[PDB]
Parts: sequence; structure tokens; C-alpha cells
Amino acid sequence: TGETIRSQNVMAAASIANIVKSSLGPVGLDKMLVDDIGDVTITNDGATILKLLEVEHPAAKVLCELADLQDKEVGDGTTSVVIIAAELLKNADELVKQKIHPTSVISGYRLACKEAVRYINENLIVNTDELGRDCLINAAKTSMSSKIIGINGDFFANMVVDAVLAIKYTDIRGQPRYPVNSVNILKAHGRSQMESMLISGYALNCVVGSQGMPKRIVNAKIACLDFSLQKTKRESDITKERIQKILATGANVILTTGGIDDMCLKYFVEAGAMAVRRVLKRDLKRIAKASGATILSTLANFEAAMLGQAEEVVQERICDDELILIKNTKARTSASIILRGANDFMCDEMERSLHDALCVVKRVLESKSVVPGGGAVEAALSIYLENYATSMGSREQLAIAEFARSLLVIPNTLAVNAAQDSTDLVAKLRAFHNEAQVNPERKNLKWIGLDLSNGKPRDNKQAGVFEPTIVKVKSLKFATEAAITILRIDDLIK
Amino acid sequence: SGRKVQSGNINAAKTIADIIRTCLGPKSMMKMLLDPMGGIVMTNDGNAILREIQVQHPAAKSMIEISRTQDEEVGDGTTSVIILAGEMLSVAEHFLEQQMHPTVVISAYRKALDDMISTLKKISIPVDISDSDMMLNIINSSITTKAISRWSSLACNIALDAVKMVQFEENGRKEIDIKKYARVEKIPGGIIEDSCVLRGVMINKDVTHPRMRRYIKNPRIVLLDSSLEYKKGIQQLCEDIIQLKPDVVITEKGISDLAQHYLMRANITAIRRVRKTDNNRIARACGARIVSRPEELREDDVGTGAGLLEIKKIGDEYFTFITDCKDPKACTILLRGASKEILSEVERNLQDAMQVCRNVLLDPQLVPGGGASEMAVAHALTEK
Amino acid sequence: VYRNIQACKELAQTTRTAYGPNGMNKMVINHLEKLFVTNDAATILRELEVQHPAAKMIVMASHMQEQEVGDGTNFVLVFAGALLELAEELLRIGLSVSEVIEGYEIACRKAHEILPNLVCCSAKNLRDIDEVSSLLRTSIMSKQYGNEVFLAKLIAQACVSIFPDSGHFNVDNIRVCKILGSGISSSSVLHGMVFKKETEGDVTSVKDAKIAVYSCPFAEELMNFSKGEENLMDAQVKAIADTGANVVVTGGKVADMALHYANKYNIMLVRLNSKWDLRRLCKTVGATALPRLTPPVLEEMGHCDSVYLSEVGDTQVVVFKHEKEDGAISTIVLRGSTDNLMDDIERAVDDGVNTFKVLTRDKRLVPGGGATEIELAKQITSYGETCPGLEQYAIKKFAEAFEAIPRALAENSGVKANEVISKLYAVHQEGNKNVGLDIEAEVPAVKDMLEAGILDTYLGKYWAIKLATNAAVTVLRVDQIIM
Amino acid sequence: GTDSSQGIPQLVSNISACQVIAEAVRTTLGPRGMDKLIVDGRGKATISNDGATILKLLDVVHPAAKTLVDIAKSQDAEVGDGTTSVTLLAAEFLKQVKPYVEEGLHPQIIIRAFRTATQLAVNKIKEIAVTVKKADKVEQRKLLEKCAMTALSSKLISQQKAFFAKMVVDAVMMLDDLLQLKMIGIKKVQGGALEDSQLVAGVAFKKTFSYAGFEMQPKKYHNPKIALLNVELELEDYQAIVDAEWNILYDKLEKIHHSGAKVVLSKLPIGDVATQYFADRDMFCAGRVPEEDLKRTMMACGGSIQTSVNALSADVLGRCQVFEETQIGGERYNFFTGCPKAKTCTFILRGGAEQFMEETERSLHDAIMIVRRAIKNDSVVAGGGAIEMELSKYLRDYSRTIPGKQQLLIGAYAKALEIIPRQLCDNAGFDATNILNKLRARHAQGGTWYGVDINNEDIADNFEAFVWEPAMVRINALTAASEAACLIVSVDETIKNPRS
Ligand SMILES: Nc1ncnc2c1ncn2[C@@H]1O[C@H](COP(=O)(O)OP(=O)(O)O)[C@@H](O)[C@H]1O
Ligand SMILES: Nc1ncnc2c1ncn2[C@@H]1O[C@H](COP(=O)(O)OP(=O)(O)O)[C@@H](O)[C@H]1O
Ligand SMILES: Nc1ncnc2c1ncn2[C@@H]1O[C@H](COP(=O)(O)OP(=O)(O)O)[C@@H](O)[C@H]1O
Ligand SMILES: Nc1ncnc2c1ncn2[C@@H]1O[C@H](COP(=O)(O)OP(=O)(O)O)[C@@H](O)[C@H]1O
Repeated sequence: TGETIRSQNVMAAASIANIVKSSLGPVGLDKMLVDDIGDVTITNDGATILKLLEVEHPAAKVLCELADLQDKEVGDGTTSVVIIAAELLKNADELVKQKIHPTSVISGYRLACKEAVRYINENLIVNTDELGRDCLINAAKTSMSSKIIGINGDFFANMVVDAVLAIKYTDIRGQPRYPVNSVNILKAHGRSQMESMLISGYALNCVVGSQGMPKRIVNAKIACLDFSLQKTKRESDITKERIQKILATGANVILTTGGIDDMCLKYFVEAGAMAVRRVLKRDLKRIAKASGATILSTLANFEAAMLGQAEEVVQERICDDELILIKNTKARTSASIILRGANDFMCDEMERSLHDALCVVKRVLESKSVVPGGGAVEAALSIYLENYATSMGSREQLAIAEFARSLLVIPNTLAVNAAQDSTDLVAKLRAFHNEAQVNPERKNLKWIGLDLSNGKPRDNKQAGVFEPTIVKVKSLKFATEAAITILRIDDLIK
Repeated sequence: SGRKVQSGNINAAKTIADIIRTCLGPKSMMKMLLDPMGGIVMTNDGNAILREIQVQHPAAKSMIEISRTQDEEVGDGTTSVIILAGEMLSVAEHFLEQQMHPTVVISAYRKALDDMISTLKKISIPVDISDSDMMLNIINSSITTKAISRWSSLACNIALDAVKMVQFEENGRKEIDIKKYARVEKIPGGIIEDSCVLRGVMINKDVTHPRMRRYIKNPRIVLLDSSLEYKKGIQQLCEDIIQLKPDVVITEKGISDLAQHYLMRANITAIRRVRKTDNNRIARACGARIVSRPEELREDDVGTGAGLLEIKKIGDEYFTFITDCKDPKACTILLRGASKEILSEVERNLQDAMQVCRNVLLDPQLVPGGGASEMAVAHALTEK
Repeated sequence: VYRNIQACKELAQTTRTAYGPNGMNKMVINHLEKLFVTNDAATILRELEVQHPAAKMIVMASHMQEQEVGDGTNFVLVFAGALLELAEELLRIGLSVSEVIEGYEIACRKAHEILPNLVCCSAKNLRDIDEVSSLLRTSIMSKQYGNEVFLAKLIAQACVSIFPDSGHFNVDNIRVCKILGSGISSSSVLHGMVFKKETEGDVTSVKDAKIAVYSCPFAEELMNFSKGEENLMDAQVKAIADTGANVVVTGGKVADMALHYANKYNIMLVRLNSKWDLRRLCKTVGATALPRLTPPVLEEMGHCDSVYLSEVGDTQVVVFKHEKEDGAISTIVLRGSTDNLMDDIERAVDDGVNTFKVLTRDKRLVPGGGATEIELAKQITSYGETCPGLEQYAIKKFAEAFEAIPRALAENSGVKANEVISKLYAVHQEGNKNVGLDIEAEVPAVKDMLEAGILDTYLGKYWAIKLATNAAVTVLRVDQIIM
Repeated sequence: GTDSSQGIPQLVSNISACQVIAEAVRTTLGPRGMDKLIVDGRGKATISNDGATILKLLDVVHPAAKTLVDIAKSQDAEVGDGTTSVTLLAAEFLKQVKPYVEEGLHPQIIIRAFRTATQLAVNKIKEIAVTVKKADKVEQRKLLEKCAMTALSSKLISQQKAFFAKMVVDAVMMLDDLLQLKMIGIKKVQGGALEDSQLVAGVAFKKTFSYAGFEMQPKKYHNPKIALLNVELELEDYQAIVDAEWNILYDKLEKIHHSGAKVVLSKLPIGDVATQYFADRDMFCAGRVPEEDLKRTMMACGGSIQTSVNALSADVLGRCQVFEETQIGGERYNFFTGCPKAKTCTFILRGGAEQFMEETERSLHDAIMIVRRAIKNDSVVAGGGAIEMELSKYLRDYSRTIPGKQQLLIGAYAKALEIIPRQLCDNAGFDATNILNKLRARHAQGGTWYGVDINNEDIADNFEAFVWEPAMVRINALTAASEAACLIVSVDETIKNPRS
């Protein structure tokens, strides 16, 4: 029947957590989400589950609202914040069952969070410096592991780390902001993936734009167009007049996206232009922004010094074709990655691995403050806060202790979802982090993550699993806020 | 719940698999359909069994949907797919009760699938391509045990000529094939021997009054979605069409006699009340282009298509023959008979053999049926 | 038939957990409302009110195994349970019961000849107390706790190696006596039957003595009646004290007048005779029970050798040693906090001494701890493919039935059963026969028993396999009966 | 029942049963805990404070309850101090481990973890226990009595407690032969004050109508020995019965000088209406005597036992030192002191207020128990739930080191060790959680000998508060509690055999 609306709220939060509990981690099980119309949805990430779960309890409403606003704040962490909040609510309910007033519990939780963010800020990792590459390459390999391309994963990691760090695009106020769309895929037929090499520029596999293109160009101007140069019955017949007019302004390499022209062979020698059809919109937009250019449809009237610059266009046998290597642009955006093999059909999994490795590497490089993943932070915080609570001495000892104990739910669920003996894994992690405090010389034993592959404790900074500091800190803040808000709503009788 | 939901899902899978588990093979047993009015249906096909029956569990609905998607993609084998899925999900019960995680079961299943793929590709017997001998052997093997045994002599050569009418040469050697672009012409009447083949698109629509230059020795088709009106006071579109000088321009609106004269002034033949499933195949077989924006209008607005046009009113009905098309990828196949109750089935089995042929172009391989392949791969796994 | 298999499954499950050294002991209450805590499976089956006639067959098979080898009973139970489970699933497949029976018989015949090919026999002889005690370690290790095994093995072996004469042993010779109080470590080995007594007028140096056995335990007119009672009692004590009688026992209590008259004859008065002690005395000295006081005779009287008081164990005890064989009887004194753990230790001692008796007629030792079970399973399942026909299914199920013993021995030790079985089976191809299941590690690890000295007798395993297979077969050949 | 089957459900049921049995003695922990009323059927309600007495008279029927009660009783019999502690601690162990059982933690793992934790705790205790025995306890006993009056500190008897403590320990020292509670018995007398309460080295029993017949006995008699008579003393064939009765009455006087016994004892009623008839006998008599007085006389003075009417023996008037009969509170009491083996000390519970029997029997008995236990052993640790806190802290610190299943279980063991101070401060009536939190803080950082103070309800250094408990008895109690918990955990089935 029930006895306390506090209990009803905590059970509602626990049920909401249990709905999304099993999906935490990269190997989380899927969930079926069916509505009244009979439609079905398949999902793995908890954010999608919560964003469309049909909730019914006001406490569940509050918890989902906090999760959604946390998602809008930073993104990843909704499932983790919900699970942590539910664990805090359960433990606080157990405490208040022992005649501890919830206000002392709330103050203890606030103190525990305030101390936890301080502990994290003093025991995080900033190894993503210019001297930190072994960690980055190991992260790329680990994200590229558990696949048939693992043997070739070392070369791919080496070729991708320097590719992303060399193309680092600076921003307006001075931060390294690598654009993910700067890196482009480029399929290849013939030789397998075990011979891939980085290309510093884009080269569409298509018809040859021109044959008079020199290997290196001292001065080029990207005169991008969209129309096809053809004769009809500033010029009515768009073949000569506007081309020469733009060439007078300085247009050296005209980027003709449209169809080819029947007398442009002379123009491709006297001026050095190009003609390639069906250029990808994203690729052309990036190559224009790689040189500070914008797409021009017509030439009726910007043409003086706004057109982008090309420094070197290699015209040789690349990918068994006469590719156009428009590289060495102005901005750090022009690049392309060879995708060897036979086609894009049998290499779909490896190219998707390339994308996810790119995503994890760009996550690591951004937000230079990073923390190890795999639940290391949770165990370290639990060990810290157990000592902190005893050092306190007030009536918030139990509150802070239960906050410390509740954080272990994240590695616990990570271990369960990894099909391992969860208690043993969390105990091993906790024991490794114990020596990080009792032993003053074993300082560099703090980032022992959870290796989900073999299900054994593992040094994780070396492994390369990483999480932005802001994500963990702000998720902890929101978990504490949600737990506090639900725990305050208690004095009801029904 | 935990594993309770897994057990429920696979129990629904099992209870839907054994419904049609009995209706495969050359001696399939019949099934009873009892609608809530009193009617009763004889049925041998498990596909219709699943289609007519109603289910409430999402797992069953998903499996039925996957069986369908396999049906309209590759053709046959839906009953086998359902049976196999039910069997694997049923034998997973033993391990799911071992308190051992579904993830390791999943990994084991994936390894087993990879090994089965390898051992099938190892055990498959090769077959020749473009050779009628083992093509007819496959006709005897699979295209038989259907309603075609009386009309196999015609189905066989219809398919064998039809194998070379839908090829796309995009990335390799004739490895691309599209399914609906074959110009099917199913018309009852006359003898079944009148069914034949033709290289070109066969359009059942025609101009109301063909008193104009309909056929030209080099149809340069231009597609247009605009509607032809009386005149400008629209002849302006016709005047712009005159700029590139085509001979045939395909529209999708009616044409009047005065509109007919205005069109033949430009010497262009339009069509009306045609279907999109006809317009797309016309464009595919002719390689034409559709454009009406004046700025985009260039010399590319006209694309040469066929090389010979003809109109024949076979049995006082308006046919249109477009032979010798530029792209032999959407070409005419003719069907004749009395009733469409079997010719549809014979047709569908023939394009099943068509898919057989294109895969033979990819992997000219055959696997021994009658449970031979199943036990062979089971032995391969067990010894592995 | 599935009803019978289900009943046998339940009865095997109820004692499956007690298997192995980490067996979960159960609480036992009998009809007279005691409260035991026992891990011995045979004891559990004794107090189980088994009524299903199908499970009665397996219970009788277990009794026969215990009656002949004295150990491996729970092995018989669990093996029969696994065999019936797999036979049930075979029946559900569609195989006839006759084919299953034939396959089981063929598999048992194969196993009986495979078994003697994996033996690492005894070292030299039953002598060399340390070595032979090391052999006798595993049984006591399993039956009671694994801690005090190092001492229980020595206690139970020093007594049994006393008389290895002509290679003949009897279980009843090695008797066990209860002396409550101090811990188990205070126990030792003594010679001759022992129990309590009351009086102190005893003589130590005694020749062949004379035992009297009592099957039935004990104003002037008032003075004359008292005198009559006194004179009748004096006449009775004179009549029982004639013919040079020296020792008397009675199942009752002491009386001051009775003990006074006994002492005036220089005869001690022994009391506190248990309901089981009189038969043991009568068989050990060839005596007889005398109902009343008035019929004592020399012929109906048994003979002992030496009687004296021993203070060993912080208490007074009597000793009846040096019998006709002068060394046949050999007791063991036991010390414990209460009597509840006394019974567990006596059953462990019995389950050790009977294994020693089995070893007397067979020096063959087999690697235990699941080593031999997994080896037999591998051998039989390899032989299965060599036999085409309908019996291959039953042979494979026999192999999987052998697979059950390490499975139980692990799952009743807090270890994932499938993991350890897979690891054992994989190692057993290269890390051959002598490898088994390690108990110490919580992680599912394996360990060699030839080095660890965890071994069990060949004859016991052979007979247990035979009896379990026979029980499964004879319970599969029953259709039904109205119940 | 409710899920009494294989494995987990039966373990849960047994844990619940142990919780129920511990709840019956939960609140009696501490020197000033609650009190219970038990009615024994016919209507003799029993009131008592000590936990062991409560457990000994329960009606346990559940097998888990019985197998915890027997452990408690064995602990009480082996050492008389600390019974409700072991049951409460074992029940706390079971309740703390229960939320780990349904998750699949195999109970053998719990057994192993409990055993290793208990071994660690027993090892740790030895490095903290401190020997104080030689530090002026036998000679210069001021420390002994300074520990002794703690059972009566901050009470109404605060001023006079030193007298009672010093005098009872004076009695204890001269009787240092492994004293027992039964053979050191106290008696209550109506009237008087508390300051003048005294101890006679013997017995103190009032003479009632059926107890003693003749008054003004020869007190200053230096060889009084008890004579245990077993026959009545007080007073066609219609005249034959009269003659027989008169002959019996005349023969009852044959023991006056022929037997020669100054004090005669009988189990048959004695008539004080015939005091002048007994005045002709002119000797002391005893009748309807309690068994305690009988045993104290036998092992102190050694009175003879007689069965016949003219039973003559040489022990009727053996050697006993002195005879005492002094009126106490206006009523004459019999004192059989002055004995060759007078290892007896009966205390006169003088006092005007009659309801103080519970106060004195809860105070002085505990005081003498503490004195005796401090004398017997050499090394002690701080009490009042102080050593439990230290063990909990040490076990919690050690648990984090070990990897694996045992870590959580040892942590739960350490958490369960906290219940003793919590229950002490709960029975004292003050906010338990605040006391526990302050204790944990100041005890993890500051010192290792802080417990709970029952007077001011605050943390205190029980070492300088002279709250001593022997290390050996605490170690034994902890071992017994852990072993009882392990025995409960290791059981997963019961067999009934109801009728046939
Ligand atoms: N390689 C890895 N090894 C272990 N844990 C990982 C790894 N990659 C990601 N994780 C886990 O994923 C969790 C965050 O993902 P999650 O919060 O589920 O995403 P979302 O918030 O989108 O649901 C982190 O707790 C981290 O421990
Ligand atoms: N003549 C035959 N003898 C034995 N087996 C056959 C024969 N004809 C067909 N089969 C078997 O029938 C199976 C496929 O039939 P089924 O799946 O029911 O048809 P569909 O694929 O149209 O559903 C194949 O596995 C094949 O082995
Ligand atoms: N230390 C050990 N490690 C592993 N297995 C053991 C160990 N000790 C005994 N065993 C196994 O446990 C089994 C115990 O048999 P047991 O239950 O005593 O049969 P019964 O009760 O009928 O005598 C033995 O067969 C032995 O192989
Ligand atoms: N004056 C006191 N101050 C603090 N604690 C005390 C005091 N007297 C007794 N205790 C506590 O009481 C406990 C024993 O009480 P209890 O178990 O009720 O009696 P018993 O041990 O005889 O069963 C000890 O652990 C001790 O710490």
C-alpha cells in the first residue's frame, strides 16, 4: 500500500533508473520502445531512451527533466546522472529510515559534491599536450581494437593522430578547434587496407579536370562556379567573356563544378583551370572554407582577393587514376584519407571505426582537461570521501559516506554489462585506488580503469579511455541537485 | 524481470515458428484459417499464414516483418528463415538459464555465422553462366516443384533471354541488377505462345489522334512535368524546346488536336496519362533529361534515346513500341494467356531465377538442397 | 515415467549440495525431536521420509554402495540423478527407453575397462604411519571440515595401523568412545573398550577377570522389615560375588548400601551402562546378560584381561583391553565441546577407516577432485563417435553424466560451474589426467592432485559407477503404478 | 511457512528468525538498560534485567533460534559475563550480510570472510590490550576499588559506595579460591539504614514459625554442628494408637543427650506453639530450611545427616568455630558462621525501604562481578563500546586493501561491529547517531580508547574512566558470536520427520 511519499518518489526514481540501467556502457543491451500506435524503436544509448520514455510519476518527471537539461548542457552522461541520482536517493532513504533528518543528509550531500569536484580538479590528467602522443595512439588503437583491422590498426592510428593534430584549425579567441568534417573519406579499389597512407588534400575520383595543371602553383585563385560552360544562342554565351573577366581579376584555377566545356582546353593551359562534375557539396564547401572562399553561382555584377588560394595541385597516377590533388590550402581544413580495398561496401565497418576513432580523438584534444574512464574516477572519489566523512565529525558523516558508497554504482553496472563478476571488478578497482592513498610512493596508480574486453582491472591512461573533466564534474553536480530536489519533496501524507 | 523478457521474446519466437514449421518441402501440409465470420481457407504458403494471422507481441511482429523484407528482397526461403530463427532462439533457452550473459551467446552466434558462411562458400558446387545446360538444370531443380511444370518449356527460355535486359555496368562486370525496370507486359487473350521478348520500353498509353509524325529514326526524348495549354495568349515552352531541336518530348498531360499541331510544328511527340513506373523506365532506357528552369537550360536538355519508334494497335487497343533504346536496361517482356492466376507465379519464379543468374555472375555457386547443406555445415561446425 | 525421473531428480538435488569438502550441512530433526547439523549425505538420506518407490531404488543402491565400500554414496546419488535427467531429455527427443538402456549399459561397460588405466597406486604398504595417513587424508578432508584434517588423519590412522595382520581388517574393531569437554586436539589413540564408572575400589593388576552383566538395572515390625531387606540384599550380593567374581556392571544408578557391600568384597561397582554397551561387551568377551541377581553361574560369564582407571582426558574412565587376540580391539578417544559435533567426527572417522579397509584389498589410487570424472567423460565422449547407431546418444549422455560431479563440486563451493568445467576440460587435453578442481581459490582455477595428494580409491569409484548405472537402468525400466 | 527451501530462501528465513530472537533481548544491554516481565503460566511473573536470564527462560521453537540460544547458554556457562552481547552481535552479523545473500554471494564465501575477519580482529586485540594487574591491585588496592565503584558512580549511593566496595573486596581477597556467585549469597532484612549494612562470614536466615522452635540459644558455643533429622519432631485398637503416639513422643527426646547435637535440622514442619516443650530440650533446631542454607552449612560447617530415630554419629557436634544469633531490625536471624571451611559471606541488606532489593541485586552483584573479573585476568581494554569501534575502524581500513569478494564482507563485518556502542547509547536514551558520529570521528583521528559515557551522554576516554574488560573474555565473546553466525549461514535445509 505504501507509507511515505518519500518512499514512493525513491521507488519511482529507482524504476526509471532500472529501465536505463542495463544500457550503460558501449556494450549495453538494447531496449524496445513501443507506443500506443504499435510503432517500434531500437536503441542503445540512454539519452534516446529517456528523451521518449513514457513516464508517469512527478518524481520521474523531475528526474527526466534534469537528465534532459544535462544533455542539453554537455551531451553524454544522462544515463550516468540518472543512475547516480537514483542510487543517492535509495541510500538517503535508507539513512532517513534510521531517524536522520533529510536536511542533514542534503547538507552532507552538498558538502560531498563540493569536496569531490575539488578532489577531481587535483587528480585529473592533462597529458593531452604536444608531448602526449603515446596515450593518443593507444586510445586510437583501443577504439580500433576487437576487429579484424586490429593488426592494421597501428598504422591507421599513426596516420590519423598526425592527420588530426596537423589539421588543427584555430578559432577566433585562440583555442585548438579541430573540425571533424575537415577529414574526408576517399574510397579506393585494388590494394587492401594494409597499405593506406595519409593525403594532405582532397582528390575526387572522377574525370580529369585538366592536363596542363602544373605540379606546384606559385599563385592560384579558386574561382568556384556551379554553371556549366556551354554555348547558347555578363555573356549570353558563357564560354569566354566572363572566364576572361574573372581571369583578369586574378582567377588562376577556376573551380568549375558544372559540366565540361568544349573549348576550355586552351583556357586550362593559358590560365590553368579545372572542370570536375558532381562535386560533393560538403567537400566543396570545406575546400572553399579551407581557403577562405564562398560558393558563387553566377558571375553577374568579391572577385578581387576573396577567392581562395591553392598552393600545389599534384597531377599524377594516384589510386590508379589521374587525381587532382588540391592541397595546401589557406585554412587547416583540406585533407582526405585513402580508403583502400575494393569499394565502400566491404569496408563499411572499418570506415565506421575510422569515424569513431576520429570522434574519440577530437573529444580528447578538445577540453584539454581530461579524466580517465572505466569508472576509475568513481572509485577514487569513494576512497577519498570515506576518509573525508570521518574527518568531518558533524552529523553529516553518514550522508557523505553513503554518497561515497553510491558512486560505485557506475563501475558496478559497467562490470555487469560487460558480463563479468561485478563485485570482484569493483573490489579490485577499489583496492588499487586504496594504495593510491595509503602508499605515498604509488602515486601513479590512480587511473586503473575497467577493461571491458577481458574484464580485468587495467591502467587506463595508458589504455586511452578518456572523459572530459567538465562532463564528469557537471554530471556529478546535476546528480546531486536532482537527488536533493527529490529528497526535499517528502512531507506528504497519502 | 532480467532474463524473463529474453525468455518471453524467444518463447514468442518459438510459438510463431512452429506455426509454419510444417509447411515447407515438396510435401507441405495444409493449414486452416478460421476468420470470425465462419469462412475457411486452404493454405500451403506460410507467408500468407503469417500475413493473415494477427499477433500481439512486438517480437513476433518484428520477426514477421523481417521475413517479409527477406521475401520481397531475395524471393523464397521465408519459411526456412522463420524456422531457423525459432530454432536458434529456442536452443538459446538452455544457456540463458545457465545464468550466463546474452553477450557471450551473441559472440558465439556471430562466430558460428562466420564459420557457416565460410563452409557454405567452400561446399558450393560451381555452375556455368550464359550456358543453357545447367541453367535448365537449375530450372529442373528449383524452378520446378511449382505451378510451372506444365509451362516450364516457355518459362525457361523466357528467363534465359531475360537475363541480359537489366544490367548496370557501374563499378565492375555486370554485377548491378535492378528489379522493377524490366518492362512487364501481362495481357490475357490468345495463346500463351504469343509471349515473347523485346529490347525497349512498352508503353500502354498513346496519343488520342496519331495523325502526326509520331515515330522518328532517332528519338531524342525530353521529359517535362509541365502542362501543355492552348498557346501563350503555352507556346513559349514549345519555342524554347525548338532551341535544342528534339524530335520527341515526353510530358504527363493531355494533348489537344490544335496542341498536336503546335507540337508537330516543333516536330515533338508528347504523351498523356502515363505512369511514373513507366516514365522512370522510359528515362532509364533512353537516358533523357528533365529540366524547365530557363537559367539551367543549356545544350544538355536533350538526350538521345531510342533509334526506332513504332505503334501497333494489336486488338484495337493503343500500344506504343519503343525499340532499339540507347540503354538496354529497361526492355520489353511480353506475357500472354487466359488468366493471371498462374502466369504471375511463373513470372515471379522467373525473376527469382533472374536473381539466381545475377548471383551466378557474382558467385556461380549452388548448394546441395534437401538438407544436404544444413547437415554439411553442422558437421563443419561440430568438427570445428 | 517422467514422474519417477522427477522424483529421483528432487531426491538427488536435496543432497547435491552436501557433496565435496565445502558441503552445506543441513539441519536434521528426527521423530524424537533432536537437532542435528550434518554434512554427511548418508545421514541426510536416513532422516528423509522417502516414499516414492522410484527413488527408493536409488536409495537402496546407495545403501549397497555404503554397505560394501562405505564411501561415495552421494556420488552415487548425484550420478544417478544426472543420468536420469539426460535419459529424460533423450526420451523427450524420441528415443525408446530400450535404446537408452542399451546405450547406458554399453557406456558403463566401456567405463569399467577405461577406469583401471588412470591409476597412481599406493606407495609401499599400510605401514609407515605418516605415508598411509597421507593417503587416508582426503576422505576425512571431505566429510568433515578441511581444517582439522591434518590431525584427524593421524588420529584415525595411528589406531588402524595397530594390527595389519595377514591382510585382514574389520571395521567394528576400531571403536570410538565419547568423552565430552576439551577440544578436538585433546583427542588421542587408546587401546581397548572404554566408558564411565562410579566407584573407586578398583584393582589395576588383574589377570583374566570375571564380568557380571546386569540386563535389568537396579515400631519393631519396621525394624524387622529393615533387617529382612538388609539380609536379603546381603544374600544377593554374596550370591553374585561368589565364584571369584571381581567386576560387576549395571545399567542403573549407585546405592550406598550396594556399593558398601561391593567394597566389603573388594569389588568395585560399575554403573552407567548404555543401551548399546551390553551387546558390544557380550560380543567382545563372549559374555551373557543376567536378568536377576539370584542366577549367577561360572559358565554364563565372560572374561576380560585388564581393568583400571585412566585419568586421560581430565576424567575417570575404565579400560577393557588385551582381549583374546590381545590387540584386536583398538578404540579412539574423542574430545569435543558438545555431543552434536561428536557424531560428525565419528562419521568422518568411520568414512576414513572403511576407506582404509578398502585400500587393504586394493592398492590402486585414482586422482580425485573431479580429475577421473572429467577424464572418463572425455574418453567416453570420444568413444561415442566411434559407435554409429542409436546408442551414440546414450553414450554421450553417459559422458555428460560423468561431467556432473565436478559441476556440483564447484557450484557448492561458490564458483561458476560452466567456467570451471570448460577450463578443466580444456586443460585436461594437455594438462593431463592428474589435473582437477582447486578449492582454495575463489577464482575458478584448476590444480593438480598428484602433487596435492588429493586421491580416492579405485575400488570405490568402480563399484559406485557400476551401482549408479544399475540403479538408473532399473529405474528406467518401470512404466507406472497406481498411486 | 514462507519459502523454506533450498539455499537462499531458507537462509533468509533463518536470518529473520535470529533477528526476532535478538529483538527479545535487544534493549537490556548496558548496566541501566530496560527490564522485562515474563509470566511463567500459573501466574508467577518474572522480572529481570540480565539478558542471559531472559534467554534461559524463553520458549524458542525455531531451529535457528535454538541453535543461537544454545551458543548463548554455552557462552554464559563458560564465562558468566557477556551473553546478550554475543547474540546481539551475531544477529547484527546476519542482518548485515543478508542484503548480500540474495545477490548470489555463495554462503561459503561469507563463511571464509567471517573467519578471516575474526582471526584478524583477535590478532589486533592483542596489540592493544594493556596489563594493569600488577599496578597496585593485590597490595595497595586503591586502583581496584577505584575501578570498583564505577558500577555505583553518579547515583544515590555515591557517598557510601566506597565503604561497600572496600569491604566486599576485603571479603574477596581473604576468600580468593575461585569464588562463585551461588556460594557468596546476600540476604534482605526488613528495616534499618543503608550505611550500617554489614557482611557476616556465613549465613543470615530469619527464624519463622516452622524454621526454628527454641529461642535464646547458647550463642557463645564453640562447637555447633548441624544434625539433619528426617523424622517428625512436633507432637479394637483405639488405645493402641494412643500408646504408640505417646511412645513416639517419648522417643523423640532420645536425641537430647544420647545423640548429643546442639543444632538439629529437619525437613518437616516445626511448631513454635510448643516452644516451651522445646525449651525442655533447651537446644537450637532448624526446619523447613532452604537448600542454599543447607549447602552453605555443609561446605562451611559440615553438619551430619541422620535417618534413624536414634541415629548416633561422631559428626553431630564436630568442630565449628562460633555460633551467632543476633536480632536484625527487631527480628532474630540465624547466623551459622564460624566454620573450618567458612568460605561464605552473607551480606545484611539493611534498609527501611523494602523495594530496594532490585537496586542492590543489580548494583552490588555487578560490582563484585567486575572486581572478580578484574582480579582474575591481567590485561584489559577500554569498554563502553570502545574496543568495538577500534576493531571496526581497523577492519574497514584492512578491507579496502584486499581485492575480491571478501572486501565487501569484511566491510559489512566492520559495520556490524558498531552495534554495541549504538545499543548502549540507545538504551541510555540519548541520540545514538550523534554519539556514534562523534565517536567515529574522534576515534579514527584522535585516539583508540573512546567509548560512550552513560552519565553525561557524551564521548569520553573510557581508559581513564576505569572501564575495564578483560581481553580474553572479549576475544572469546567475539569468536563465539562469529562462529554462531557462521553456523547459521552454513545451514540451508531442515528435515522434519513429523510422525512416521
Ligand atoms: N572503452 C571503454 N571502456 C570502459 N568504459 C567505457 C569505454 N567507453 C565508454 N565507456 C563508458 O561509457 C560511459 C558514458 O557513456 P553513457 O553515459 O552511457 O553515454 P550516454 O550518456 O550517451 O548514454 C562512461 O561511464 C564510460 O565509463
Ligand atoms: N524434391 C525435393 N526433395 C527434397 N527437398 C526439397 C525438394 N524440393 C525442395 N526441397 C527443399 O525445400 C526447401 C525450400 O522450400 P521452402 O523454403 O518451403 O520454399 P520457399 O523457399 O518458397 O519458402 C529447400 O531447403 C529444399 O532442400
Ligand atoms: N580437497 C579436495 N578438493 C577437491 N575435491 C575433493 C577434496 N576432498 C575430497 N574431494 C572430492 O569430494 C568427494 C567427496 O565424497 P563424499 O561426499 O565423502 O562421498 P560419501 O559422502 O558418499 O563418502 C570425493 O569423491 C573427492 O573426490
Ligand atoms: N559504567 C559503564 N560505562 C560504559 N559502559 C558500560 C558500563 N557498564 C557496563 N558497560 C557496558 O556494558 C556491556 C556489558 O553489559 P551487559 O551485556 O548488559 O551485561 P553482561 O555483559 O553481564 O551480559 C559492556 O560491553 C560494557 O562496555
